[PDB]
Order: sequence, then C-alpha cells, then structure tokens
Amino acid sequence: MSKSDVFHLGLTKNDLQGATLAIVPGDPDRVEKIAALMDKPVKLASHREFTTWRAELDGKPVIVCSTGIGGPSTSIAVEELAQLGIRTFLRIGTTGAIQPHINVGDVLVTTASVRLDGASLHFAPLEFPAVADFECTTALVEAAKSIGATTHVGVTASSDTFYPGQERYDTYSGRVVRHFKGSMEEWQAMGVMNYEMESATLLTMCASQGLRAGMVAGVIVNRTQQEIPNAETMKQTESHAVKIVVEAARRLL
Amino acid sequence: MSKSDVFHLGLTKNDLQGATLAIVPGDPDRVEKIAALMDKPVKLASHREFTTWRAELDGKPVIVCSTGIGGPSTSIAVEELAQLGIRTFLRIGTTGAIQPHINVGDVLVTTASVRLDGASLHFAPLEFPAVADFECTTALVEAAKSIGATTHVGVTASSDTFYPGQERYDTYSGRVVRHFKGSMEEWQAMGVMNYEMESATLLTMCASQGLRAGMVAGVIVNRTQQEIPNAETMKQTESHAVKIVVEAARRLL
Amino acid sequence: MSKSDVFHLGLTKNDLQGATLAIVPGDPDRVEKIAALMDKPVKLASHREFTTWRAELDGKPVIVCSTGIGGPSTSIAVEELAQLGIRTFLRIGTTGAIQPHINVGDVLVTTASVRLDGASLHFAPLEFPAVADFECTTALVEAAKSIGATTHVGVTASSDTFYPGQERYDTYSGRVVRHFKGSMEEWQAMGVMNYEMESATLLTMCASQGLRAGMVAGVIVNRTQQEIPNAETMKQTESHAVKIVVEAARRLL
Amino acid sequence: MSKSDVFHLGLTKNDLQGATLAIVPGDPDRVEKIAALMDKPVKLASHREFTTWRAELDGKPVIVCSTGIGGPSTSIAVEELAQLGIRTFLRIGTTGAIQPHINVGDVLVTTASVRLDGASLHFAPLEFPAVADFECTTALVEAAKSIGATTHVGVTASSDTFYPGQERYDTYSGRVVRHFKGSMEEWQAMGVMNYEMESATLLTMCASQGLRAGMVAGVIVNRTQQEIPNAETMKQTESHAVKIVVEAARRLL
Amino acid sequence: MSKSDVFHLGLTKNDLQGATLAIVPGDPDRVEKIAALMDKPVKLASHREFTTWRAELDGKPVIVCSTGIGGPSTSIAVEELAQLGIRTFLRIGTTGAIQPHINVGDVLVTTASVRLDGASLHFAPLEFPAVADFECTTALVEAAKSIGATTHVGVTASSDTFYPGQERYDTYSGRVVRHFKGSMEEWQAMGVMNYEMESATLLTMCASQGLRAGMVAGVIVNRTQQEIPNAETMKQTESHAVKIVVEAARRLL
Amino acid sequence: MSKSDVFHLGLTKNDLQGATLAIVPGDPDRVEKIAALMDKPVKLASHREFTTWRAELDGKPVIVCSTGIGGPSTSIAVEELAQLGIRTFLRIGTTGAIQPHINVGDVLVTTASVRLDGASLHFAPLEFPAVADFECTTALVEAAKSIGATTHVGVTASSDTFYPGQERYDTYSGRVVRHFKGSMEEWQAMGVMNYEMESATLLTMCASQGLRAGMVAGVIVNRTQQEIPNAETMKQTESHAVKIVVEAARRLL
Repeated sequence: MSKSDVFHLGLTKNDLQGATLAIVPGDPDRVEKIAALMDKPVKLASHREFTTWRAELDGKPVIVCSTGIGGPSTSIAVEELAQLGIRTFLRIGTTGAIQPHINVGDVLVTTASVRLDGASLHFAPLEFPAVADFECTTALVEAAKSIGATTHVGVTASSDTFYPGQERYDTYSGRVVRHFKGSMEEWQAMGVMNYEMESATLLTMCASQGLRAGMVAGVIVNRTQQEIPNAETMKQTESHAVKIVVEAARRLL
Repeated sequence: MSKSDVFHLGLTKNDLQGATLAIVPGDPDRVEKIAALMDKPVKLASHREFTTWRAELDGKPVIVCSTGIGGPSTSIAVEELAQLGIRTFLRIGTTGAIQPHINVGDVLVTTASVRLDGASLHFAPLEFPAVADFECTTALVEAAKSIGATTHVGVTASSDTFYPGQERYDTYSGRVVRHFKGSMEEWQAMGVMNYEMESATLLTMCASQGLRAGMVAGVIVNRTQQEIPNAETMKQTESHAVKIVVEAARRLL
Repeated sequence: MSKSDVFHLGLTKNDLQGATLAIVPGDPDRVEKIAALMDKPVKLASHREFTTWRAELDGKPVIVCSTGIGGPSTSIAVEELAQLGIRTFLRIGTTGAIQPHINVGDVLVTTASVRLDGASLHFAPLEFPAVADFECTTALVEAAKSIGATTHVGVTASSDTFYPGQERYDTYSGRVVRHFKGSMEEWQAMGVMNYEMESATLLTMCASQGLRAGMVAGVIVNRTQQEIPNAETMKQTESHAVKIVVEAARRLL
Repeated sequence: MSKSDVFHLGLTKNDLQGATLAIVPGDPDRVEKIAALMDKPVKLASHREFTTWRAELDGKPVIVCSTGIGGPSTSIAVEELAQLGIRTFLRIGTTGAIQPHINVGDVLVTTASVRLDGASLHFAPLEFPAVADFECTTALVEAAKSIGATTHVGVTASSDTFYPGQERYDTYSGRVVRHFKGSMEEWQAMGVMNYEMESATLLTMCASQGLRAGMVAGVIVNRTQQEIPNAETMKQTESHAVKIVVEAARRLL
Repeated sequence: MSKSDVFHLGLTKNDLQGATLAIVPGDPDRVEKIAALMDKPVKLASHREFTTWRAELDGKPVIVCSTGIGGPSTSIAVEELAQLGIRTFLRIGTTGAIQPHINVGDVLVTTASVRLDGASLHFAPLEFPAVADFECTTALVEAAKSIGATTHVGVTASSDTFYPGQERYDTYSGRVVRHFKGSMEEWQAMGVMNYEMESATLLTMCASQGLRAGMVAGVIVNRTQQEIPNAETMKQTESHAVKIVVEAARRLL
Repeated sequence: MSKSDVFHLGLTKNDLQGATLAIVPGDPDRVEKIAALMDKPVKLASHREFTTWRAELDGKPVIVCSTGIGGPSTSIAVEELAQLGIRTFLRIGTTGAIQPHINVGDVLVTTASVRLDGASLHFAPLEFPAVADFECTTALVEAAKSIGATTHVGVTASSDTFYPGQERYDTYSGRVVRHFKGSMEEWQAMGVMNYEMESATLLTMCASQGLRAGMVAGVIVNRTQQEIPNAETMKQTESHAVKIVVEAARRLL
C-alpha cells in the first residue's frame, strides 16, 4: 500500500492564495452563507462534506471551509488546511446549552473544552488542555460587543457521540447510559456552558503547534425552556454568530 | 414535527415500511451502487452525511444509509435508524490489509474489532467485546463462498484517526500518539487483517439489542505485498463486495 | 541450572501421534466420559487437574485433556497442547445463565467473552477482542442443532472471581462488592448470556493466529427465577453438551 | 428456587469443627505434608483443586486447604473457608527470588505485594494497598528467627501469569502483551523480592476487612546465579518454610 | 487556634473587610514586597505557611496571601479564602523557560496548564481544562503593557517536583518515573513555555465555580541557552512582575 | 530560596554530623517542641516551614526537620535530607479518623497507605504498595502499647485534597465532589481508618529507595462520632503522639 502525496478537500495551495486565515464551521450548507457577508466570495471545491469558499475581507483574503461531523472529519480538514498555509482557525457553530441562565440567541466564546472525544488523543494526550488562542478569544469577545450580543465566555464540553449524560434529550434508552449517566449535572455544576462535538480536536490540534484557534457559537437550543426557540428566533441566532466571526477575523487579518 | 434539539435524519418510521435490515456504506456515492441490485429503489430524504434509500429484496423492503466518516457520525446514524425500526445492520466498505496473505481482491469478513477509539466507550466499557452477530456473519461467509471469492474471516482494528502513527499515513509526527509507540508490527503479529475507523463503534453499539451487525470489506490495497494492486483491481474488488452484502442481506430476512 | 525448567503438566513428544484438536474440559473427572464416546480411548497421562486421554474419530486421533480452574491454569494447559502440536481447541463446561428466557438444559455457544480476568492481558491489550473462531464456533452450532437441543449463542462474561456484580450468591461481605456493584444489571441488560471464568483467557490467547477455539456450555442453572432446579436431570444435561462437543470435533477433524 | 449454589466443591461447618486459622498451600500433596505435622490429621473431602485436611495444634483445629493455580481458584478457597468460618489465613509456597543478595534456602516474608494480577481488582481498587496483616507477619518473622532462617522481610511481585522479561528463563512467544517489560532490573531496582501468582489477590481479599493473611515462601532458586542444583535442599527449603508456617500459625489462633 | 467545626491556619471574615481580590504568590517574603506598592498595608496573620497581608488599592480592601508549595497547599490556601469571600485569584511567580525564544526579563502569562499533577483530579475528571479566566488574563497582558515588558501568553506545564524530564540536574538515585522522564523534550515540541507546580490545581478549581484566576510569571532563567543570566539584573524581573500584578489587580476591583 | 545549580532549601552534611534518622512533622513550630525532649537541642535553620534542629538522643544526633503540606514540600525536605545520609524517617502529626470505633485521642500506626495522591507516582507506579518498613513500624507499636496509648494498626487513605470523600465538611461547595462521591464510606467498609496528606509520598518514596519509613499520629477528630472531643483533647494528643516518636526512634538508632 503505497501512495503518492495526498487526496481530499480539493484545494491546491495556490487557490486560497496566501489566505492564512480560516473559518471552519461544521455544516457545509453554511459555508456559502458566511462567504456572502464578505467581498468577492468564490466556490473553490466541494469534495464530500469538505466545502471550500474564498472571499476577501478588507483587501485581505480569508478562507471559509467546512468540516463535517465528529473529530475525525475535522482533523482531516484541518490537517490539510494547515499544510495549505493556514495558521488561524475560527469556528462558528450553533450549539445547545446546559446552563439555565443561558438563553437562546446568545453567543458562546469557548476559552477551552472538556475533551470527551478520541481523535484529539492522537495529537496531544488526555493531560494537555484543549485551550483556545488568546488573540482569537479576544477578537471574538470584543467583536461581539460591537454587535450587541450578550456574549457568554467559558467552558464547552465536546463529545464523540450526540452528548451523553442525563439532560433529557428524549434519550433513546432501555439500557440507559454507560459510565456517562450522571455526567450532565456534573459539568453543569462545573460552569460548563454547552455541549458540542468538534472543538476538542480543533483546539487541541492547534494548541499543540502554531494554533490561533477559537470557537464562537450561538445557543439555538437550551435543554430546559419549552418552545425555545421559535423558528424565527432560531435562525436569527445563526446570523449574529456569523457577523461576529467574520468581524472577529477582520480583527486578526 | 421535529425542529430543534434532535432531528438529524430526514426520516420517519412510515418511510421504512418494515426494513429491520439496513446496509450502511461509507460515502453516499456507494449507497446507490448497492441500491441497484434490488427492486423499487426510492431515494429517501437525504441530509448532511447521511443518505437513506429503500428497496425490494425478495419482496421485503430493505434500506441503505451512509454513515459519514468515523464513529461519531457512524453512531449518530445507527442511533437514528434503530429508532425508526431497523434492527439488523450490515456495513460494507473497501479497505486494505496488513497481512501478506490477503491479496487485493480478497473479501475480509470481520468477527471482532480491536477497540482503539472513543465513541465505542459511550456505549460499552473498554472491556465488553465489539463482535459481529452470529446470524449476520454466517450469511456473509456463505454468500462469499457462493461466488467463490477468497473470504478471510478475522479481526479488524479501528483507529479513530486517519491511519496515522508510523506506517506512513497522514496526521503528523513529532508527538505521534504517545501510549502506542508500537503498533503496525504489533497488530500484525496478532492476526489483525486490516485498519479502518467505524468498525469498532458499530459492532459495540449493536451488541446491546440490535445484535445483528456484520461487516465485509474489499481489499483495495495491502502494504505487506505492495505491488499487486495492478490496473483497476478496485473494480472487481468493489463489486464483489456489493454482491456479497446484498446476498447476505437476503439470507437474513 | 535448569532441572528442565518446564517440568510441567502432561506427556511429551508423540503420544498424541498427529492429533491437532483437543477438547479441554475443566474437570478431569469428565475427560473419561468424553473419550469413552470416541473409539479406542487410551489414557495418556495424568497430573493434578490434568488428565489426558487419546481416543479417535473417523480414523483420526483427538485428544481430550482437562485444564483446571481459573485462567492461570488454563494458560499453561493451552501453551502445552499447542506446543505439542494441537492447533484446535474445544471447551465445554457448565454455567449459570443470567438471562430469564435461557433456562435449564440449554446449550450456550459463545461468540466472544467480556474480559474480567487478568491472564489474557499477558497476551493482548484490553482492546484486542476475546473472540471465538468461526469454523469452530459454527461446528458447535451445527452439532447441537443436529442432536435435538435448544442452543442459545452470544456473549459470556469471564470473571477472574466466582462472579461479582450484584446477584444471588450469599458471600461473606467485608467491603461487600467493590466497583463491580452495578455490573450485574449492566451486562444483563447489555445482552451477555452468562458468566464463566476461563473463557476470556482461552479465547484471547488463541484469537491471534492458531486460534481455532470455541466454547460449548450446558445450563445447569439460571440466576433469574424462584422455581426449579430439576434435580436429577441436572447432570443429564452434561450428557447432552458432551455428544455435542464430540460432534463438533468430528466435524473439525 | 432454592438453587443451592452454596458450596462450589467443599465442606460443612462441623467439618471445620470450630477452626479459625487455615494454612493454605497450593497443591494437595503439600496439604498432607503440612497436616502431618499437627495432631490427629483428618482428610475431610477432596474435590477438584481443593483438598481440605483437619488437624489440631495445642488442642486447637487448623484447616489446611489447597489453593490451586493463581488468584482465581485461591479466591474461591478464602471465600469458601471464611464462609464456613476462617478468620485468619496463612499462605506458604516456594519461590525463586530476583534480588541478587537473596540466596537460595533463604525464606522471604512479604509485608506487601505489587499487584500485576487481575482478581484483586475484584475486591479493592489498584490504589488500595494489598497489604499483609500486622500480626500474621511478626508471627512469621518471629518464627523464621526461631528456626534460624535468614529472613528477608519485604515486598513481592504478584502477576497471575508470565513475568514480563525477555529472560534467560524461557519465553514462549509468538505475540505477547501491550505495554510491559518492566519486570527486569525495574521491579528489582525498586528492591522487590520474588514473583508470586497468589499473593496480591490473597492480600487484597483479606486487607479489605477480616484480614489476617500472611505469606511466607521458601527460596529454591535465585535467577541471578547458575550454581545449582542440590538434591534435597529444595525439599529442605520445603521443610524449612513448612515448619515456620505451622509454628507461626500456633502463635496466632 | 482549632475551635468548634474548623480552624485551618488562616484568619476571619472581617480582617478582610472588602475581601474579593487576592494576589497569591509563593514565598511569604514576596507578600511584604507586594503590599508595599500599595497604601495602608496592614499585616494580619502569618499562621503557618500562608501569610496574609491586607492593604487597599485605589481605595478598596485588597489581600495578599502565600499559597505554599505545590497543589495540595495551593488548594488549602484557595479554600479558606474563597470561604471568606475572595472571588478573584492572581498568581505572580518567577520561572524558567524551555523555549529557546524567551530570554530573561520576559513575562509569561498563562492561558491553560498541562494537568501533570495529582491535586486537580480531586476537582474535575482528567478531561477538564485548567484554563485562566478571560478577565484576569486580559488584564494581565494589558497591565504588562502599561509597563512595556515583553509578554508571552501561553501553555504552562504543571506537575509535582522540580522540572521533570532530563535537565543538567541531580536526579537523586532513588526512584524517578520513566513515564514522565522523557516528556520535557516533548512539551517543548508541544509549544509549552515553562514548568510550575501550583497552576494545574489553581486553575482546575476556580474554574469550578471558584470564580476567577489568572497567572503572571517573570523569566529569571532559560535552560535552553547558557550565557544568561546577567545575575545582577534579576532583582528587577520580579520587580516589573510585582508591578504588573498590582496594575492588573487595580483593573479588577 | 534554592540555587542556580540544584542546591535548595536546607543546609549541609558539614553540619548534620551523624545522619541516618529524621523525625519529620508538619509545622515548623513542632520541630523545636519535639526537639525539646532530646539532648543538646540546637536550632540549625529555617525556611518555608523547613525548620531544622539537630538534637541528640542517647548518643545519636537525631535530626528533626519539616516537610510542610503535601507530597511536593515533603519530597524536597526528604529527598535532599536523604542526600545528607538520613536513610530512616519517622512521620508524626495529628489526624481525623473515620472508623466509628475510634475515639479522639489514641495513636494510629500506618502499615501502608491507599494512594490518593500525585507525587508518589513519581517514585513508583500505582501498583507498587505505599508500604511502611516493618522495622520502623514495629518500634512504633512497641512504644504506643508500651505506654498504653490506644494504638490501632491499619491502612490510611492519603489524599492530596484535605481528607476527601466529604460529608458535612462544609466548604464553598457547589459541585459536591468528583468521583470521591461516597469514596469515604467505600474506604470505611473496606476498613481504612484515617485520612492524611503525606504518608503516601513518604511511605512510597522511602519504600522503593534506601528504605525505612515510619508513620504515627494522633486523633483529635472522628469524622463520624460527633461529640468533640475526648475531654477537650487537642493539645493533649500532641503530647501523646510525640512521646511515641522519641521513644520509638530510640530503638532505630
């Protein structure tokens, strides 16, 4: 089993030009959406879950990509992006929250994540912290002040499966949960704001070399309040979190 | 209807018409190649990473869903099809072998996998075994012997990362994966036949009720005797497996 | 000096005479009853809890050598047999099923085991699966079916101690049952059929290569009732799993 | 469902006849050599690895039951005994020390044992000290002194199988372990005495309330020197340590 | 002083008056030197290891306290203080760099520590990140700006014992573990700047509703190169370091 | 203080005279106090709780030094002392018992410690027992029972926390406790008697090195039996545990 260099993504080094910055959301039907709030946004490729788009932001280029679900999908998009020339990864998602005071619509800026995945352990072992960059968390927290969004800074728990423990989640069971049942109220007490699944790998890769990674979200859901949130409200959440990371980036370029 | 909180697959119990058995491939591109050998192929409501089709096999609606990359997505889909009604699951994919007695074109059926990953642990302790099911496995060997293809029954090893370590495969050196500074010559000497990323996760999640999960793969590469992959081996090899999984699928109805 | 640093259990050289299979019950007082069922059954050697007899099937030699309790004895036995040349093993014992629908006078066939021993880890990491060989496992399924028996097949939990967890058993207490406290309800609900003590070792230390091992089992009791046991028919099930163990070897010769 | 699962091959309470101490050897033959030394020795029964004798000592009854191999069977012994009534257990066997200064025909006392087994984990966590009892030990040392043996009070390495060292001993290997080999000058640099198979387990099943478990071994070899054999010296070490144990035992009950 | 319920060497709820912010350095001398750059410096109680001074910054109650040595003392200092109402905790230290690009005089502010200590695990699972509060960390760097000192914000290693791995030290010949023995050269290739023994614990608590925490430490010596230091200057390293924490405390009352 | 080249908080052999023994309590106040019972007690030094008196007893200069809190301060004021030739240590302090049959004011003797701390692991792996040296340990009980002091010999849980497991221990709180939930009752049922912070690092360190380590202490609190204390205890137990340490080192010299 030999090979010849690589395969995946679609990028060529020369495409993205000399971008350096990368915004990596999860969902591919959201990459064009972010690239729109910018100038001269182009489609670069769409090689299965990994959807690239370029744009300029004040004369300076910025790459909006797509990662997929789970740490494994992410670690690929990132491994190849970092080699293409990228040294800054800004992520925007729309998570759900485990804290009662956190309302739907608010922003979440992840200083660091509780590692509950298995891909991150390939980069740096379960002792090294999954910590976000400082200029990256700064840009995003101050850029959210210049948008007027009740931002929440803190810890996010990124899992390898659709968020264990209690919670509620109409959890499909009968054979309950494994060594993860009472883990939900535990994190909840430890001031962990939200669950999610890709940062453990994003942050820990970056942290452990070059780096400058950061995560920004938007609570589209909270495991307690009913009707939360009405559809119109849900999507209105997805927008502000894009203005903030495109804006965060303008402050890093 | 569903909106926030869970949703995931564009699916409803109604849309399966019984099913109970679903063949789950890697890329969605492959699913339709499978859905060919069968009658009345209706493409079901796709989504990100997870496709879903339905078809006739001896007058029994059977279904074909893609699972995405690795275990996190693999688990999501399983977690979601099971609910709908699917009890039995068979996975097909083309991999490469590590034993120099398994030439490209040989059909590897898995009975048990080396749990070397993280999503499995959400479903069982490291200790429980991730084994195929007796009824399912049998059929795959029986089918395979009917088309006279070099079946090999054994163990597979599931990494939760893109075949890295030190058998020249992409992730990056320097740090490597700490507690496993030895692997290739140590999975070899144990009789592991090939390396992949969703196998463990699927077998472990199943031997819990859905206990009906087998796995067959097509050797498309092999490092130990690297040279033999001549012309488009990938053809016969990818097609042989698609005849076997549909044949096995019919024995289990 | 080595006064033959090995001077261990059993015969030496060609007393087997080409045999390559071996039914390894746990009791010595059963090595007689078994070989008696073959043709021309001669006694070969004897050591504590180690009795070997040579008998034959359809013109082939088949040895029947007992292994003793727990895994540290089992290890030795195996290491000796395969050294002398046996390549296939057939174990059969008697267990106490933990599932309700099982019931007495039923044969259980193990696809793989849930490793709660310690000796197996001297062979393989806790990731390597404790799995039964295919050919071997099938024969026991085709032997039982063709003898008039109710055969349940699946997973067994091999305990290094006379089963902890939290079931009916008495016990002196002290600290009571450590962090195995809820392991009963767990495995029970995860679909393990019963507990044994020598499976995880044998299975794991064969599944590598030169595996070829399987396990038969007569259900002498259930740990989920308030009705039986049968009384005189209990041993009567011994004489049931034995024709089956005898049948499987004739089929593997 | 009065499923008498009560006594996994053994005896009745009156059999014990008010016994409270019990010297637990390893094999049936060393039981009879031990109970030869006490008053009016009676064979109570013999079933599988377990041969129980009844003796007297200063008019006081002393159970002498054989453990078998490794910690698995031993745990059934101590647990069956205790159940019938023993509160204090003394272990005795022969051993080869790994410490250079530790000569042959040199008895060794074990204050604590290095885990490395697997059944103890069924009693107390790896964190918990598998420790000898205070009384049972001084009794042991107070005996070694009165017999004239160079006693080496200390710690012992107890792994229920092979001792991880690519040694001058004998290593049957095709494929072995995961992350081990630290049994060479490692456990020897930490000044450990011998290699057991039953101590870590005995000690931990006892130290966890209702202890009184001491162990003494007679050194028959020294892995770091070749000059040997010497006919009866091992039988004389067999004789050395057996007196130390019967004699120690008297001081206890 | 003991009393009813508790008296673990500290002071009263009143001596603090305002409480809220505390500056926590190691040695008790440093305390006297830190409060001196503030007015109304009152001494309170040097009750063993932890010496508490109270002063006032910009007109409000402020407190300096020594933590002790390592995570267990760091942990007793933070508990009794938090009980009295202290929310913010700043750490001023002097360190050694393992980065060849961080000469003396430099200032290192810490984002998150690698949890190679025993003290943190008492607070969160191993997966938890010991990261500093955004506020004190921004304040730190901004403070360290109004002085002009070259700062580096980053990942600090926190274990027990003085600088692990292999340094030009005196590894006393009485045990040291190989499972940590080689990683310093790993942590540098991981981009971690410096070592310490109190951070991992300080951070993992506080992060757990213990409210806020952040750390600043000047560079008095780099191992990577020899020519440094100018061992005259150093007085002023701690100087600016001591001025920086005051500035940062001011920005947080 | 310390020094540029390994030198650290202590002194020199040049003023140690006859090394070998050391009585290492907690406080810096205790040193002089225990020292005020020997012969020709002179003060020798004093740093962060590392006070040292080089007192005499029956002819031998029996140094009394201090460790401070936790394994890390200990390890230093232990390992550097060792380098001065103190190859035998006796630990004295105070402590809170957990068995309900232990009254405030009776010395406890630690045979070995449950390893709940992080420094120990640097001296030996978790499996190696934090075991106390039989010689030191024997003298200890000889002494207590000698003066009727109600000695208890047993295991001791050694936490790097402040005696975990919890109960109405009060504290800031919020998140109850980590996995030390009910950990205390699990230790009680498992017979452990008291909690402590540095017997772990000490017993372990000395146990795999030069050797010899002892550990006594007094009981001013029972974390169950509320009715503090036995008469008024506190200051009386200081005397009853300290006597034993001089009476007891006066057998090792």
